[PDB]
Amino acid sequence: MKELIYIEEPKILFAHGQKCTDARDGLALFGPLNNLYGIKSGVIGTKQGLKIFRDYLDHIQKPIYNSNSITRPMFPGFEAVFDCKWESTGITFKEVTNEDIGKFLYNSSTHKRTYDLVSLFIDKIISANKNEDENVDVWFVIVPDEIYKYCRQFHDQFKARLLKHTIPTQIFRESTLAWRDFKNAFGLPIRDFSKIEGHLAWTISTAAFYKAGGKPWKLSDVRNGVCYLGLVYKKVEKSKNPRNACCAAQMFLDNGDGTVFKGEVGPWYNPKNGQYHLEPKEAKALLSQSLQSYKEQIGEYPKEVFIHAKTRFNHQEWDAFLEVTPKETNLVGVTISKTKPLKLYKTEGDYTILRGNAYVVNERSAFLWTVGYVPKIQTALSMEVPNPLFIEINKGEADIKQVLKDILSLTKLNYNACIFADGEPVTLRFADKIGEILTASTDIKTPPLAFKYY
RNA sequence: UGACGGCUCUAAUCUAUUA
DNA sequence: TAATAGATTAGAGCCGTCAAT
Repeated sequence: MKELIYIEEPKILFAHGQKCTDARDGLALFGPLNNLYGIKSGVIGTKQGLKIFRDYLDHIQKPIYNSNSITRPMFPGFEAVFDCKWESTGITFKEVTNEDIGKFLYNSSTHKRTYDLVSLFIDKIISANKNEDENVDVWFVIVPDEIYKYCRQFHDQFKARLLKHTIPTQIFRESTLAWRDFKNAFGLPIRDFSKIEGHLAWTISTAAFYKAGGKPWKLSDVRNGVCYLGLVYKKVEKSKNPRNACCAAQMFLDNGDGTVFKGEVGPWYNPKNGQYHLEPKEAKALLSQSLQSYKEQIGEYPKEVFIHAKTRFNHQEWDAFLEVTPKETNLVGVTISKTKPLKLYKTEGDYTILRGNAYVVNERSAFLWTVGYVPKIQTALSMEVPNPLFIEINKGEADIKQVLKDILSLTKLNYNACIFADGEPVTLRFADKIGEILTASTDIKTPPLAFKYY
């Protein structure tokens, strides 16, 4: 019989310094940190798509209710939550006819049709950006449920191509905004959101508010002078080789004041297939870039660098890392994995193990429960029994207690969603996202480096 | 491309041995 | 220059998310 420890739930700081635990309740109670005066929407799509976006924008001005107000809080309305304006008066329609889509979708090759479709969309968007006097804050691409159905490659190539211009954008489908009318031939909706309409409104509003330059919440208590790196490896499929290792990183310092979260990127390439390791030159380049990007914004080098990863580091890349690291900087390499098939069971009956319990195997290895039961919403984050994260300190010296605490803290800032907390640290998740986007088109110089473009 | 969770399925690499 | 094999990694496609069957 072994023992479990408990890690206290982290706090996210809302407006006028009001700590809370749930992002939705903190927003519905206090509001986002900074105020946008309003959101100007540029909608590109068919006429039906324009009508769908219009009626959804008119719908989410009014309050939206979930089936149970405890498991999922109800949505008060966009202006109430965010003290902004995101309404149908600011729509700047750029029509795309259906015949133009048909001229491209009905070819043979999948690469050609996807390329032509992305070309039409991005060319219209770029023409609107360059030579129109409007100031569109976020572009909204309403794609019918006939484009993304047979284009898989649409989204990643889209975002990769629009990178040189830095235009925030957001993709929607009419099934997402008009699930009610997009039933099947049987007469039953395929995407039933009747009991979770408020949750969908929360997610959409949060994503759109962040893509327009608003910061909804931030970490409450994280010590200063410590930086975090999330390194992920992807496969460059369109290269000559079947696989080619691509390292993309997401950096997370706290700030001089608060909530800096950028992503130290510019993909580092390892040509040897299957070897998810960084050559000494690329390792030195990555660490130097991250250190400089911390330094010129803060002023002094970080006192602790926590290089998270889903892979174990070997010796060569590690000594490469310490080659470019200053003496005063503590450097730690943590490995987070979901491989271990451990599954605890609450013997008392219906519900699962409370989220936040750990199992310290030793000094340099522990299990953590990021997914579990949450008393505040009176329901677990998963349906089946949750899986733990095997957090093992691959390299360096660090307190496993503090490592688990920080890994549980970094699971809160998933700005792309409005959920209680993420099941993985957000550095790894966002590094994965921007690495997936940056490898779609292999010709980019100095990518934008800000998450609203990915 | 609303966002996650959980699933299965498909691969490749390293360490070893047996040529 | 081929086989099994533990351990370590990635990529891909899919269903559920209420209450009650």
